[PDB]
Amino acid sequence: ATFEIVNRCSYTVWAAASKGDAALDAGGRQLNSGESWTINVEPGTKGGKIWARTDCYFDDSGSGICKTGDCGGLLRCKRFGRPPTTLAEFSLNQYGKDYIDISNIKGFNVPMDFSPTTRGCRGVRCAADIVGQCPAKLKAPGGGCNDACTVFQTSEYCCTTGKCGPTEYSRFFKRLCPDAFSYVLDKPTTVTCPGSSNYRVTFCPTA
Repeated sequence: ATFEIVNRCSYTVWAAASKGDAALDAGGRQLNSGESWTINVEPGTKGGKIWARTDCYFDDSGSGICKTGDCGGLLRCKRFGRPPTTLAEFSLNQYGKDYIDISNIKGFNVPMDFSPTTRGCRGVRCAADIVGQCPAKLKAPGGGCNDACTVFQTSEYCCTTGKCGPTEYSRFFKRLCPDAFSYVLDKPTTVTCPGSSNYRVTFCPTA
């Protein structure tokens, strides 16, 4: 499957793409404002994620640090990133269908649109000013708005027992972005697409 990753933000982002135990394609790249990066993701990939990292510094060997979404200090991510990270999530060719969603379960750093470039389904977006409206306790100094599980590490926010409910914090993400997962047991906002669809992930789709 092909994914075109577009940075429409006025600032540079370092895109990342991983399935948790391996990079997807190159795994990461710098995207200046307006740049597009096309990646190929193997059919049948389960649990893939794409996210943006902000305020990165990398040396000649691709080692460094980002203020949001750092994946063990690598430019080319092999693992998932440190919250806060708005996430584009996908599982491809699962019994003839692709499943896509946007998640705020690991917080929010950059607004995003995740849409198919092929026919058969709709896209999802979370483009509200979550960082600007972020509750004081969830604000991340490096930038972004953390989820409550990252901040407080309780069974209720992390849904550790598999029984949790919405919270004051999850309702904040849900009010601003109804089409994104706000907590582990949220009513699914997953979109089913035809198997082998192609997609575009756009950072800052409105601004």
